[PDB]
Parts: sequence; structure tokens; C-alpha cells
Amino acid sequence: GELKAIAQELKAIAKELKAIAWEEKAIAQG
Amino acid sequence: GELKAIAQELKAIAKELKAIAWEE
Amino acid sequence: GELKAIAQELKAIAKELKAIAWEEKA
Amino acid sequence: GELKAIAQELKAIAKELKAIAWEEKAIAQG
Amino acid sequence: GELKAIAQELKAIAKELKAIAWEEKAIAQG
Amino acid sequence: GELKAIAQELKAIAKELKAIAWEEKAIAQG
Repeated sequence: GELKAIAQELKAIAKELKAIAWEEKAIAQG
Repeated sequence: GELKAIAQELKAIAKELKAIAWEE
Repeated sequence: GELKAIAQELKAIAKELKAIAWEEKA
Repeated sequence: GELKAIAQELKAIAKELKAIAWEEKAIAQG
Repeated sequence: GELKAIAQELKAIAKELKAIAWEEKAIAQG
Repeated sequence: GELKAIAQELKAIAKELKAIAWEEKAIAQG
């Protein structure tokens, strides 16, 4: 169903945001 | 239906965040 | 309907993220 | 009720992303 | 209800994006 | 239920945005 599809996209979005934070952390260090 | 439309916009959102994560 | 309104705001959000992603960096 | 409240928060989110885009544009142009 | 919980998380999300816009502004002006 | 799952992913998204705001702050300050 579509509510499950929505939850799955939000999970993917959280994962991408986590990756963005991790990359920014490297920039902040350097 | 609108729930499908919502899921499709979230997919577009994930795609652009994936580009942001990747770049630079 | 409010579901349509939600879909329309998410479309606007995708569009702003597309602009953010694809603005050429200095 | 709550679906309207959700729509209103998404509008606020779009507005903040527009501000982010505007400031990144300024970073790019400095 | 969970719809209220969703609205409350979107409010938190808007608040974090406002913080991000302010920090991009600091980068632009810094 | 899936509405709860959606709320939980939005909570994760708020947390990652908080991390991004922190890292942008770190970039702004060197």
C-alpha cells in the first residue's frame, strides 16, 4: 500500500540526510 | 490518487537529496 | 482537499531541493 | 484539523528551503 | 493521534531547516 | 501501524537535520 511506500521513501530520505551530515562533518574538520 | 502522488513527490525529494549527498 | 494540498507542497519542496542541488558551487 | 496542520508545516518547510537556496546562491557568488 | 505526532515532527523539521538557513547565511557572510 | 512508522521516520529526519545544522555551524566557524 501507499502508506508503506511513503514510510519507505522517508526512510531513504533519512539515510541520505545522514550521509549529508557525515560529508559536512569531513568538510568542517578539514 | 493523492497518496500515490505524495509517494511520487517523496521519491523526487529522495533523488535530489541523493545528488546533494554525492556532490563535491 | 488537504491531501492534494500536501502533494502540492511536496512538489514545491522537491523543486526547491532541485534548485539547491543544481546551483553551481563556487 | 491535522491534515491542514500538516499542509501548513510543509509550507513552512518549503519557505525555509527557499531561504537555504538563496543563501547558497550568495555563497556561490562570493 | 499519529497525525498530530506527524504534524509535530514536521514542525521540528521546519525549525531545523530555519537553523540551517541561518548557518548558510553565516557561511555566505563569513 | 504505518502512520506510526511515518512519524518515526520523520523523527529520524528531524534528528539528521539537527546534525546537518550543527555541521554547517562547524563549517561557518572554520
